Amino acid sequence: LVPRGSNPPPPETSNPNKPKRQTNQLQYLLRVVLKTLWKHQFAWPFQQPVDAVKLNLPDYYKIIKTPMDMGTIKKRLENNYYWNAQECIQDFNTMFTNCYIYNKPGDDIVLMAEALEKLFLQKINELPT
Ligand SMILES: CCN1C(=O)c2cccc3c(S(=O)(=O)NCC4CCN(C(C)=O)CC4)ccc1c23
Repeated sequence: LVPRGSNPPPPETSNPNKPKRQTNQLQYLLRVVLKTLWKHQFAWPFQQPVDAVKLNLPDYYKIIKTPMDMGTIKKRLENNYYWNAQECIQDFNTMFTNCYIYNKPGDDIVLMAEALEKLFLQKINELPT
């Protein structure tokens, strides 16, 4: 009588068909950018996939078609899922914009996302060659 929602499987984090191509920029994204964002005071709501049921967001996956979270990004970096830094940056962008899409501009969670995004853009300015 009250819809409670339901969760998808989490996004894929490995691509076994792809060669292991390590780069300085991807190393930096894992060891500096991701780690720095992870430890920020506002990071915790973004560290794992949204649980629409336990968070009482029963329409979350109706609205958000491409979910993304920092735990998924961390695994993708660890597993060498990304071909380049741009792909990883795109996933951070998807994570922040999903928050802006689902929520209202004045919401606390949006202030948190904006702060993380500003820090992320600062850290991406410091990427290696
Ligand atoms: C980032 C994924 N995400 C959402 O988009 C979202 C919307 C509404 C609540 C919520 C939550 S939540 O844990 O239910 N509420 C987040 C609040 C919890 C209270 N706050 C703090 C700093 O202690 C502000 C952030 C987690 C992750 C979410 C959301």
